Amino acid sequence: KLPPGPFPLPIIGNLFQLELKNIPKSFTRLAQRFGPVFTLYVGSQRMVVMHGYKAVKEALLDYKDEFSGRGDLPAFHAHRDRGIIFNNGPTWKDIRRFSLTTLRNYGQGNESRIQREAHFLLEALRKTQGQPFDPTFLIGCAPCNVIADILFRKHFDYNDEKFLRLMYLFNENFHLLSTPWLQLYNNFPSFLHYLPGSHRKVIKNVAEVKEYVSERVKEHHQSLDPNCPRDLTDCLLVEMEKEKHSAERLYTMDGITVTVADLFFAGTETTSTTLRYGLLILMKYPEIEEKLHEEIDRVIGPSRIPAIKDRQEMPYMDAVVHEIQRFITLVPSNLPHEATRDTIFRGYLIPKGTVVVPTLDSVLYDNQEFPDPEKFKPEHFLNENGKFKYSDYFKPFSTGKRVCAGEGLARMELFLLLCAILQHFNLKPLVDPKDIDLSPIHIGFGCIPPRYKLCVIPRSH
Ligand code: HEM
Repeated sequence: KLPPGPFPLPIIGNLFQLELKNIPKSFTRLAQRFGPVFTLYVGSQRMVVMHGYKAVKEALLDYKDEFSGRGDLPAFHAHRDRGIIFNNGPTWKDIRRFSLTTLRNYGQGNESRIQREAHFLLEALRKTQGQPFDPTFLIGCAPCNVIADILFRKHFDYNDEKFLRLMYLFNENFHLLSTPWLQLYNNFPSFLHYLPGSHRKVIKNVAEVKEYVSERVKEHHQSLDPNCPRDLTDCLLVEMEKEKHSAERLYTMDGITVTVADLFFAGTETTSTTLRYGLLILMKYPEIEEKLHEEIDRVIGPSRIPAIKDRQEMPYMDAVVHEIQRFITLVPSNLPHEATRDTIFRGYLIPKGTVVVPTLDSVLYDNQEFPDPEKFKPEHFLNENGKFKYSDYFKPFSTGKRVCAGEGLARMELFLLLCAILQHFNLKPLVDPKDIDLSPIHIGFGCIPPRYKLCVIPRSH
């Protein structure tokens, strides 16, 4: 039979068992009642939820081909079954694989690219002149430009209009997709798609991001030189000129825009948010910032640009960089998976096409691995001798068949960037540390941090 679960109602299914402002909290609640694997009908879509590390691991790692489907996500129909993030189609495996190699090869690697970005990041910060600013569209430019170098060999000035416009759309999409109305819509799309509302803005934003990618792509083709891949959208293009004679093609001008649109969005927004969350966290705990400042100076000093080698001798920072990703559970319910095959899991039948949800928050806040998981504590990642302590539970990028395609870059960005920033600036907040409320203001697709301002105070002059 199916995993156990509350008894669904006609039409709405299990919707009264779900707080829409906070699906993950409902999941945790249902997990107290029914254990680590359970069934939910939301609207008429059947859903199995895995909660806790044993169940989440097994699902992601033991059943790595039965659960490598991508659950549907209506707001993103313009990407469905193409690109990487949202194809559940035939076409995902190789587009993904190829995309992975290409990033590795552009990884003049990832450390220079990031390091060179840092120079413009630090400049923009200098330019705020210790006045109050909203960092959301200052610090975001940096992962935006890095992904944009790989993708288009393009580099944007920190206030070129289309630049700001792109980031803005990424940011609105991640925000909106974390709101109640978008959770309902994503599960009741036919009932709700032609009513007014928030879903339309997301759809219009998705389309707009595609148009801008689309053009960059037509432009790349119209001056393509197969001896010279200038970037990643080149390498995909080349891969399409190869197989033009074949009856089975898996590359489409539309497919390539999706692929790139995907990498652009994902490569910009999760990293931006995490950094922006970090700055708010470090500002709540001035003593943690302080320990950080003295460690940078000791190991790197006020001048020399940070570099990945510096990590293995910076155990506090490495602990902090991880604890920020653990504490915030940025994509708390993972992205949805679905069953490719009628599957048996702990003796339960999971019917093909069942959406499968390997919960990440429930792993990152394991009471056992991370005593006081609700509290931000770098020692969650320090052994009793002050050294870095790794955890099998550090899973904010998921794992297995659909693991983030960007994990390496992401992790490199968080450490070098958070290193740069702190090397040159003191963070300072416009309210007491005592008063910063770290709670996300929406929870769905993502965990979204409160809007805030800060000042950055130079350390070198
Ligand atoms: C802190 C930053 C990031 C976090 C927390 C994050 C997290 C995730 C998560 C949870 C998933 C879905 C996992 C699954 O389905 O099993 C994912 C998928 C993905 N990520 Fe990220 N990601 C981040 C940064 C990036 C970056 C920088 C890129 C681009 C270089 C990227 C590209 C993707 C893509 C294309 C997928 C789709 C996976 C697939 O279906 O094949 N992500 N990421």
